[PDB]
Amino acid sequence: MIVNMGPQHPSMHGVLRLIVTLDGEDVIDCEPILGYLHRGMEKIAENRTIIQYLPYVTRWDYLATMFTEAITVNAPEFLENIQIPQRASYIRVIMLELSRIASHLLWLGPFMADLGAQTPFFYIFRERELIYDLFEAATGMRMMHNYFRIGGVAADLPYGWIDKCLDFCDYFLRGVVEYQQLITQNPIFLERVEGVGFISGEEAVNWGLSGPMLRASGIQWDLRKVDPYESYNQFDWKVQWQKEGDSLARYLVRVGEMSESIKIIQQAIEKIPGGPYENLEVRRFKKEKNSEWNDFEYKFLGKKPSPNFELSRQELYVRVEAPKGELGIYLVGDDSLFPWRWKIRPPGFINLQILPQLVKKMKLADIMTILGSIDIIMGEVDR
Amino acid sequence: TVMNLIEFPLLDQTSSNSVISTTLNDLSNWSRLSSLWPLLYGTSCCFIEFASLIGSRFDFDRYGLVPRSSPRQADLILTAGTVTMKMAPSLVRLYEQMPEPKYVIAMGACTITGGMFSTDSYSTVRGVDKLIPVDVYLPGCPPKPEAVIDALTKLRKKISREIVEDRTLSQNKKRCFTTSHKLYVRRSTHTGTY
Amino acid sequence: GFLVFLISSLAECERLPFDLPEAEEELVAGYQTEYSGIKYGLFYLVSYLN
Amino acid sequence: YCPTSCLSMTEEYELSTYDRHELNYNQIALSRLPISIMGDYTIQTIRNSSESKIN
Amino acid sequence: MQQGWLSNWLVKHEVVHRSLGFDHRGIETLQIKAGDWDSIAVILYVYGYNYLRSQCAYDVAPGGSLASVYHLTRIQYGIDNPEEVCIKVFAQKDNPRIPSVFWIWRSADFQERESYDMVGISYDNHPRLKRILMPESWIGWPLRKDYITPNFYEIQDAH
Amino acid sequence: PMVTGFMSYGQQTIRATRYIGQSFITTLSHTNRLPITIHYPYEKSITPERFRGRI
Amino acid sequence: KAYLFLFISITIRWTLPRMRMDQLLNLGWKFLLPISLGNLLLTTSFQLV
Amino acid sequence: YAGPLGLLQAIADGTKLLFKEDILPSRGDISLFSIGPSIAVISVLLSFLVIPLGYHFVLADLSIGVFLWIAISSIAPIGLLMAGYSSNNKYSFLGGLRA
Amino acid sequence: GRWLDDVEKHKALAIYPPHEGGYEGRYLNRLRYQGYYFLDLSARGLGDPESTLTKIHPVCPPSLGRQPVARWYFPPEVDYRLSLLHPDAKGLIVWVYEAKRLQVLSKAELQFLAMLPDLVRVIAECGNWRKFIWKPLKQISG
Amino acid sequence: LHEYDIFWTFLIIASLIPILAFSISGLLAPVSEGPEKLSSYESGIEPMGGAWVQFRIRYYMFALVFVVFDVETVFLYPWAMSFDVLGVSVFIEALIFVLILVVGLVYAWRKGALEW
Amino acid sequence: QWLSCTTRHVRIYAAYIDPETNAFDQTQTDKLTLMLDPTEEFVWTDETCQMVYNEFQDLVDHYEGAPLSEYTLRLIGSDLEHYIRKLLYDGEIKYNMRSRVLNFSMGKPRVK
Repeated sequence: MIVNMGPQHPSMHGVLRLIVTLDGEDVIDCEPILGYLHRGMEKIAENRTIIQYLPYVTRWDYLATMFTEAITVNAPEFLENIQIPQRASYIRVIMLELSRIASHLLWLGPFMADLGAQTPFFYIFRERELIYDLFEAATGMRMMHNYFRIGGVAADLPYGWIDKCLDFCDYFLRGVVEYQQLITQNPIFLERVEGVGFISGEEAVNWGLSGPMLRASGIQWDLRKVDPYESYNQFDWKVQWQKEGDSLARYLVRVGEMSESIKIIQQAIEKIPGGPYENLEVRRFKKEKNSEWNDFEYKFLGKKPSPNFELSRQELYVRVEAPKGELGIYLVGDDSLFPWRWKIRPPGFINLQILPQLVKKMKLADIMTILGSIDIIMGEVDR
Repeated sequence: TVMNLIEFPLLDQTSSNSVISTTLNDLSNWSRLSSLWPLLYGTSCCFIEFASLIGSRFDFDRYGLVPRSSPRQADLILTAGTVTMKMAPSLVRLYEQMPEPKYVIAMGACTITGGMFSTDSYSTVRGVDKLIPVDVYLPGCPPKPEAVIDALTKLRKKISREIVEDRTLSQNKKRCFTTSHKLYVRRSTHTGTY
Repeated sequence: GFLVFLISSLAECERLPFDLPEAEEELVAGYQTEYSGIKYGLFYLVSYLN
Repeated sequence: YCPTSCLSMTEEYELSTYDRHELNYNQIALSRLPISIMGDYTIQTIRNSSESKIN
Repeated sequence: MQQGWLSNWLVKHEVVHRSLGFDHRGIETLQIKAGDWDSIAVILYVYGYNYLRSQCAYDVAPGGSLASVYHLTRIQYGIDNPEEVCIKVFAQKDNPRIPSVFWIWRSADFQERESYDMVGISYDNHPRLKRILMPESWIGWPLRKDYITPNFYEIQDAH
Repeated sequence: PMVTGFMSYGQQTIRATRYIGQSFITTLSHTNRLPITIHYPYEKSITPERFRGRI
Repeated sequence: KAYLFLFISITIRWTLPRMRMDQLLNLGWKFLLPISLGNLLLTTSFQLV
Repeated sequence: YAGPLGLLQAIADGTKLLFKEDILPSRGDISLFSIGPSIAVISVLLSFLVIPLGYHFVLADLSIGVFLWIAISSIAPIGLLMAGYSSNNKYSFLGGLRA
Repeated sequence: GRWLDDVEKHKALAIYPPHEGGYEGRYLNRLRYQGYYFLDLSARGLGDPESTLTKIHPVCPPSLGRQPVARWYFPPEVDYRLSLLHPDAKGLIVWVYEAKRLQVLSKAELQFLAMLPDLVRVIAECGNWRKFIWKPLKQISG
Repeated sequence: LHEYDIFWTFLIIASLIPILAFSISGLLAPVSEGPEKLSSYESGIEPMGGAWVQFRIRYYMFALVFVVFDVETVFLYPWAMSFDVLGVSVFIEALIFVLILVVGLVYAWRKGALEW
Repeated sequence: QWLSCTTRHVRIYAAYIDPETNAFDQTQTDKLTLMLDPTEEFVWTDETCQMVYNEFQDLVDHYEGAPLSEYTLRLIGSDLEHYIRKLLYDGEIKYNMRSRVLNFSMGKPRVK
């Protein structure tokens, strides 16, 4: 009467065991089994220094690929106030608003391959190819690993990086509307996705949800405003939301947000104090002696980086929101270099709490559509 | 004064086969290696780039790599992503439930040793070969998206290194032992209800 | 009549039996999971022949 | 953070590992004058999107 | 160390909380009675409280008792730094059971569930109180800095 | 009734066709497009001057 | 001529999300049956001559 | 890589599938397992009879030709149900029942 | 035996196949029926190859982060494999796959691995033109 | 309608084809796989047990209406063949015939039979 | 059900399977059978496995008082994975020696 939907899990985000009753074709009750990917970072996080712990974050974080280092650098640099310049802050803003894209693609593409869009799977990978070159040439191998040191960042991104957005920077803009005209076309696209897994706003805030999946009910709880994160807020933007919260609302809110990414990028590349990197490159040779360059502004590193630094009792929380969902790393402010206790608060662990309450009296196909639209991944969940 | 010496080759390995009965299995194994199909599996920090192996950056489907999402059908599985203690007691079922010409390999340096999960943690398993016999170990976390194709090319020769008499080294015996228990049963814990 | 014949021919020869390169044939596969060797070969055949 | 340019980078990958215990990388043969993509006679690599020109 | 806005509104009802002082990050901290974790939960939402935060475990010292932590905030259209309220309730290895807020607001269906195995303190007001992170096969309570971390072949020096 | 059905049965089909044929002639330039994807394994990608391989 | 339809089906394979068997039965029964009867009802009088 | 192009790739996959150690799961056996795909393959193989190819190249006049084709097209579901039920577990029972 | 035309006599050669290997395994199949038995090496990794083919050389195991000096003093792989070989065996067919304080396995090291055939039937490996060719590496050596 | 000898030869040949393929596979095959082999796939849980998975309530109505509406065709075929041969009376007769089942289908449509 | 620690060369099956096929994969799980390394990583002569068979009672009867949970299965497999290591570290048993990949879970031989 009950069968598991397979630990092999013929889905996007890895391994998920779903034990569910089956009355021939329709289901009555389903249950998830989690815990199969225990990265156990909460253990090692005490028996390590900072720099040896730096590449650890983009390991259980390879879909987001960047939304783990924001808070992982907040604790070392933003807590003890090792003053981060506003230019390096704008560089980090470029990073974060490109990771918004890194998430939008790696959801919508697979979301297209879950909803019923059979062809565009390779299309979005062909679009994403350029972000690979960017992440490679910026700091690291493929996921740009080790782009956040403590006193700033690893190294200012090279010259062929910042001023060279233009190709994808105006390509994807005209490319967005492709998906918007394709989704409203062939209502078989739309018929199966409309009117499934609907959720309200009061339960969206009562269940602890977050992200565009929650913003899609007129909640607009977008945490890209509530925090003076590295004094980023000089830029302008446009809140992305909807007023339903269901799967189609999820698609709408996650297709209407990436248009702001390149907008913020355009704000930065010309609004960064250094602007492009070749600009600051050709400017630090005529005024090598002294200027606002290399001062509290225009400096990648403030003080020496090293695995030696003591801490006081200061247990600070940040609810840094990713387009998948919120994230937080609370930690008992300890007097020792490495602290007593570590903690993570991922969106995946705060998303599936409604999962068994989502698929109610539905069919297997309905479960497939809801689980493809919910924008969920493992890695973040287990930690 | 050698420790743990290797067993002696029992057979003299002295035989000669006819070409009209050998080239058959030769080309058969040539097809068996030149028509391999992947089996879908991917979990963690050494997997994601496998997807890029289907697009315009890397295309291993150019060689007929038909990705099958079923154990009993396919023969090539990539243990991508770092494996932990769990999800393994059901992983090996896959290797147990596919035809014999498997010749499985590894992928991800965190699967040959458990690299970035090897200081102190009661979850990660030290390598994969302590769970399943595979042939090639692939480095990289993430694994180099080109090194996997090169290792596939490497393994592509081992099958071509097979003969007609080699189609007997997959037959099994049974060391089935007759030993009972005396303990108390435990009812099912994974109760599927909300 | 040709329109009806053409649209019916799709589902009559199992097109599509699975909607997506990732989505299965509605459970994990189209009743050909355990069918490993010449069995799945014959099913591939019969599909193409329909 | 190394004193005199000791730890460096390269880029190849033909690790035909038939056993884990065959990975002792000592001083100089690590050099090996690696693949040298431009130094090969069967390679003509055009630059990708973010490395080629605009349009 | 003094009272809070919640106490400022609640003292008129003659049921006072545990008045603890400021936090370390730059905010305040409070405390509620362990066995009376339901009164605070039913009064806070009446005041308007419907979002939790910092669902973490704790320990008193290496070789110490257990505890639990609950920060709280709200969601509103026009909001300016919602009040930072924190609770840190201590409990002993003996009779380690504190009420849960699962039945008042449904934001912690799985939040407390990880602590049902993580540290050696379970909680009622939560069905399905079983292991998730650690395999069901295992029985022990890890992550205690005084807990005997399994000295098996796979942790200590194996040469 | 049926007169509303006798009026809308052509409308449903005409919407279906206006979408299907439109997507068909749009993806026409895709099925016979003029892009060239990744070449053979002898055509590896270009590598700029910041990565990490064999130390 | 049959190759043309092979190619048409190949193209259609990447243009529509094939329906679920909650819509497939509806389409096969309440959509194709009436018109596939009406075309015969028409061709009767059409071939009446 | 299967020669110049995949002109040999197809028969290569065929020959590979040829051996592939047919498994014959426990629940359900040769009583219906091998009997399943035989009906499937014959239902479409026999249909090749009345199909013509050119001017005087029909294999049989068979005045009931297209009728025979329609009749043989509605025998496959029997074989599909048999195969999907030749095993015991799900993902094949309902997986074949749906089709 | 087209390989037999250039293995028994020369005992020193290098395989220049296309860079796919899908045409060379048939050659290795034939050389199991004379007394030649396979030893694939993938030479990359070892130091001066002399002590890897004649001497007891300490192969330092992949370390586990800790444990200063710990090397299991591994043995060579020529005389022991002879001891396991029957007295009915023509030669030790060996493949230096990666012929393309370490010691660079340069062409001098291949000459010094071309003497153990004379004083193990070794064949170097290096991909080349689409046609599977073979060439005496000793003349290429230096 | 002259010689179905080709039909009979094709029948016997195409019926020997599947058993021939099965036997050819069996000859050059491995006598191996003494593993568990008692569980099918896409169920890495090593599960077992269960029944009463039918949902026949819905599909049974479809099967019934199809079985009833099928008999129309094998009666239409002798009529569809004999239109011009005979006069136009068979036209009216078959119109009455088909219209009866059109009314039947209309009824099955109105009252809920063809459902989700 | 049949939730056993099926690790390489350690498969303590919690269900009766000592036919060619168990005919249910469990045979109602009333015997707790075990098969030793089907991949032939080690070649077995009866006398060598006789000590393992004798100490099987030491592991199933001498130190078992906990219910049928995989906790006990790890309690068995732990010493099972080191009895073989001891039996090899004194040279009484050796490796596969066949035409497989010939992998070395414990590394290559040594010189004592």
